[PDB]
Amino acid sequence: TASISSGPKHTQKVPILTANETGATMPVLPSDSIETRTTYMHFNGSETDVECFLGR
Amino acid sequence: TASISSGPKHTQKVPILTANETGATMPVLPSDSIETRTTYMHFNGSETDVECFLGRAACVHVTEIQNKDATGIDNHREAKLFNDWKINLSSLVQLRKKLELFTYVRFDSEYTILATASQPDSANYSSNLVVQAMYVPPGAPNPKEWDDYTWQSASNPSVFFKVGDTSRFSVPYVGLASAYNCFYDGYSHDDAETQYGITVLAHMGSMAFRIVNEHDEHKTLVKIRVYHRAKHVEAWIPRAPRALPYTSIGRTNYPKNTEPVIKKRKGDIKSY
Amino acid sequence: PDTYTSAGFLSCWYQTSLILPPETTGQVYLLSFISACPDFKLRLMKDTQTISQTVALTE
Amino acid sequence: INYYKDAASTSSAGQSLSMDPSKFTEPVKDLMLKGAPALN
Amino acid sequence: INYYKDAASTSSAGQSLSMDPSKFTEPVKDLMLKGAPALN
Amino acid sequence: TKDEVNSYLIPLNANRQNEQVFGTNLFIGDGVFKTTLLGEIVQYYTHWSGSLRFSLMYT
Amino acid sequence: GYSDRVQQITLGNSTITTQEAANAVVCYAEWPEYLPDVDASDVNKTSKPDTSVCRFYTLDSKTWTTGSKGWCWKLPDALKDMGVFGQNMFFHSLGRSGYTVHVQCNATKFHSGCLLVVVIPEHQLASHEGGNVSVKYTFTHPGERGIDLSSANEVGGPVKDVLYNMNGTLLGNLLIFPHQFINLRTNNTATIVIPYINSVPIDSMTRHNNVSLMVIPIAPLTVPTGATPSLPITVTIAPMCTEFSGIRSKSIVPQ
Amino acid sequence: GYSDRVQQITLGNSTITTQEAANAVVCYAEWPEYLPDVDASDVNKTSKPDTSVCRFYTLDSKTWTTGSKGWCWKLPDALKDMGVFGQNMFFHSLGRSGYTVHVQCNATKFHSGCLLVVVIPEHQLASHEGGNVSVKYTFTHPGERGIDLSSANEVGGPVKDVLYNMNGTLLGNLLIFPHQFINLRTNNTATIVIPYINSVPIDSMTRHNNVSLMVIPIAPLTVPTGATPSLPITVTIAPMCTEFSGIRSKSIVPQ
Repeated sequence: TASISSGPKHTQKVPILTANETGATMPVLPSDSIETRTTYMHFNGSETDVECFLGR
Repeated sequence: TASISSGPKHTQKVPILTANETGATMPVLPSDSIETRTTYMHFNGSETDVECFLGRAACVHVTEIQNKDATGIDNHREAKLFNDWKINLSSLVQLRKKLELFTYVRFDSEYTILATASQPDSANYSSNLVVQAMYVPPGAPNPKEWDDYTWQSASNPSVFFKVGDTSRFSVPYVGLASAYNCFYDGYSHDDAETQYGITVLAHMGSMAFRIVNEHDEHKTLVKIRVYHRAKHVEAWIPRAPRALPYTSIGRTNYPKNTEPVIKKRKGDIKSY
Repeated sequence: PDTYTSAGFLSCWYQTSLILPPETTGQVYLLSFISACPDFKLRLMKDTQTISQTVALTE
Repeated sequence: INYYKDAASTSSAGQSLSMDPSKFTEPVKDLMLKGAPALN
Repeated sequence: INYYKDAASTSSAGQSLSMDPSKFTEPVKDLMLKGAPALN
Repeated sequence: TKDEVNSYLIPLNANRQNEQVFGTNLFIGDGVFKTTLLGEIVQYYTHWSGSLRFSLMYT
Repeated sequence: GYSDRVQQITLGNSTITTQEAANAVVCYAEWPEYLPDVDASDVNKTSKPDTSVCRFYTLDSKTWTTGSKGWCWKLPDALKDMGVFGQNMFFHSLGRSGYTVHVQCNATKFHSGCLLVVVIPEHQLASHEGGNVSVKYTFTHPGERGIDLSSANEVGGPVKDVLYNMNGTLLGNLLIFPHQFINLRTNNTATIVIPYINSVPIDSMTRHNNVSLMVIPIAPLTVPTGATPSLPITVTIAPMCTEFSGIRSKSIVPQ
Repeated sequence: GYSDRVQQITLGNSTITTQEAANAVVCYAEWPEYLPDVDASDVNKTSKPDTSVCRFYTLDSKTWTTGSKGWCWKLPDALKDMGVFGQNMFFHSLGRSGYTVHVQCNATKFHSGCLLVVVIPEHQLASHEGGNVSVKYTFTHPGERGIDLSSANEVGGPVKDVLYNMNGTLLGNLLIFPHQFINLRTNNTATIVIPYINSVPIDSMTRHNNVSLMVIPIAPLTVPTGATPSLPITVTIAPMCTEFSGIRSKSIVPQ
């Protein structure tokens, strides 16, 4: 599976401008606004499962 | 698989002359310089594997708590009504010298906790106490009294066992980086007075102990011994073994006016 | 909060400046939100400093 | 191996590995595409 | 047989049976052959 | 000095140039962040890693 | 006619020739390489100045005399002020690098003396005070000057006792670390290639030094009769495969 | 729903959003690119710091008032002190770069005013003295401050007369140079992409500026009634495709 590689941008397509009045949290990522390099997650989110959270 | 047979030599090819200035240790064998006969190894080097070397339980900590009437005690922590321990492997030196043969080390821990009771002054009997050991990760509320809400430990792993018995559980490698640093030549930030060497890179959690029992008429001393066994060991970059005595958890410092560590000859260089 | 492990600072400044239309006055406000990217990892559960108690509650 | 007959007696469940924040993060009626204008 | 779910809970690991001292005993850039002269 | 709806509002002044609107460190488990849902959950865990999304809505 | 003995290292816009080498050591048998994605964590694209940072900087020279105890430099500290390497260093949040170290000391066939040149990954120093006294920042960041093991104890500084490596271990066992000797009779330089060694993929270049280079006289310098009793030792070091990441405002560090 | 109007430029670790753009100009219809071998002369491998130099630097802000005559910045001068761009600049013998220039000025639908934003390749200034008086170095290297055309003549400085472009040509004809207007009623930013334009493949960054960016009020600022009579103008500029070559000691320049 955490960040893809992304480079300079000069577009008409701006993912960082939104309207929060709508009630959504738009899924913006580091790569929408800076230049990133690939990295992997190495993680599953196992210990935040509700079974785990309420299970001790 | 130890020595091959080898006979007289009169060559232009001399394996025993080398240049140590290069930094290599050339792999010279008995058969390069005497006449040998075949012999087999009969041995694998099993018990020198690092998993084996670091894999037996070592005592890492001895603490003590007491069961007594807390009535009128203004500071439970101070009365040893309960006690914490920030986990370390560098306070008792036996295991410490072993680990510091390496620079970075990675392993799961298996803890065994033995608890025995003492009744140094007149008691009718020996009571049966249950100890509670709570694992308190950094950021959790810390116990203030021996019976705080903290001990509810609703999200924090805790084990309850009886004094005289042993408790045993195993914790995965909790380091923040890829390995634990046995050494760190750095600071936590570029501060002019921040501490040197001691780092979170080594941090393994922390543990709080208490007796669950209320008090009987006599007082009971319970002494806790924590044992630690590394399992699934991985070690990188060997270093020179520790020669001088240790003075502090986490610094390399040795004591002043220490004694010569190399044994002086009783005789000459020429002596046997 | 821990030093070695610290993450930085966030600041905000006028790039040019706020300009109100005529017939208007005073301060305007920004609302600010925080949420985690899909990137995020949390591990090693423990107890929160955000809640405590001194005696058991009853009905 | 379950040693007991009733389901309540089995150990903890196993990770949902479900995970879909959109019911919480994007409950909007008309779909919003990132990059397209929020309000048209 | 593992009785437990997590990997940390398994017993000790089993012998590397890896063993390669050359990273420590011969980290030289140009390979040295035993028997050939050290410095040419 | 007492919790109020007003500590959610970052004020802006008309006509200031070059100046600073707000500042904060990023200790998500403490300080401004601490009572937010993010802050509040982060506190159930010991370690975090990942990207954060900080947005500002103008009013 | 290639000898182990003559060598040329060209790195960037700078070249070194030695006509009296004794092979070269590559720490742990690994050559410096950039940071692979599979090992990456920070999402930032990194900056690789290449030839402007990966060239040879010659630190100021030392003087070996019969009384010398040895000198110690820390990396990347020693280079904190060299050209654009240094600027990059203070300006990014994180950086990573390997190095080629070339230590030079020539004499004649009548001199004797032998230096140990060793690289110690994570050399945490000891306070000469004992107990749990710390070693202040400035003291472990001597810069190009390095630490002079025959200088006096100072307050907040490290211990400078050579038979103990500045940490409670014996000089004799430093040989377990990548090292090479300079024996006037054999050798005139020592060269070690250092791959990046850390427990994290990239780190801060100012709060943590990841190797100390140490040059220690072991067989005392002995000059021919009525020769001047000393020789200069020069250290030239080149960052290699350097990468910087998390650019910003420019760190301010003590002193 | 894409408009010519909204835009995002992400370059390095910095991003700009405009919700009121008027397209963007790319000088001479060419986009910045690196130096091809077929065009190369110096044999040195060049250094391409990439994301550490190719990000957006926002110069200090100006204040447009009813009396403003216009401002002038020179490139690469204006950036001589920005982060690692600047260091690289003083440290290499030669360098080359293109830029993205973003000029910002917002107001309200009651204001009026119109600025000309123009890029002039090789803008050789005139001495206000006439004859063959030269314009001293310092005067043509104002740095981030730029030149303020409504400041007074100084000695050894250039002339600051706007109807003459600081060189004997009329303001009206500046439109032959890549340019864009900021008309409060339309526009709130201007963006120009500048490819590297020179008669040599690479040059010195300190003895020669290759473009002047000029922002000139043409229709005077007119604020609504009882409004404050002024607006700030901000200039943000990002080097793009930068290459440095011939690294060494670090130039020392007048003043």
